[PDB]
Amino acid sequence: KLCLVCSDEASGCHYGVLTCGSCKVFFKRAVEGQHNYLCAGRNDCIIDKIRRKNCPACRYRKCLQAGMNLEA
Amino acid sequence: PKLCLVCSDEASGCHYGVLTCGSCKVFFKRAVEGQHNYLCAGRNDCIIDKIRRKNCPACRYRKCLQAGMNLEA
DNA sequence: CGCCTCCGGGAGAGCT
DNA sequence: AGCTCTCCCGGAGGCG
Ligand SMILES: [Zn+2]
Ligand SMILES: [Zn+2]
Ligand SMILES: [Zn+2]
Ligand SMILES: [Zn+2]
Repeated sequence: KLCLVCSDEASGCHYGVLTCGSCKVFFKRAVEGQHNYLCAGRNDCIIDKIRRKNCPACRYRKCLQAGMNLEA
Repeated sequence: PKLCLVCSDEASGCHYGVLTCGSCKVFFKRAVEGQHNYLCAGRNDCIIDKIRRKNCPACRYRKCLQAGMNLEA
């Protein structure tokens, strides 16, 4: 019942991966159109409920790493 | 207490443009997509309510259409 | 028919 | 503005 991107409470399988609603819509938005997203740390930011908003680059990386994809 | 505009049963929200109950939503989608041709056994003016709605899909469909229901809404 | 679960996705409200 | 994230409602696939 835990999101594989941020460990918040998961709402189901979204875009192929067990995720929360937050990460589901974050990903849909990130994966379409152009976004810079630059990490301010060392591309290993902590992405949990409290901090996931801080680094969209690291959050997006984790989405991809977990296997999220539009085709699913 | 929100009432389906087609059959007066308890509405479940705004479906296809119109405040309807779940059964009317489901019925409407099926009616439009099976291109169903229904025939009224009366005078094209049946009472459509929770029990009677089953009797006359012709009149139920007509009412759905007259209320503004549309799949693209 | 009337209902169910599951998931995509728009609206919009509220941040920053 | 851009972004976040929950309220609704859509289809698909299924069941009694
Ligand atoms: Zn998450
Ligand atoms: Zn980062
Ligand atoms: Zn109804
Ligand atoms: Zn009739």
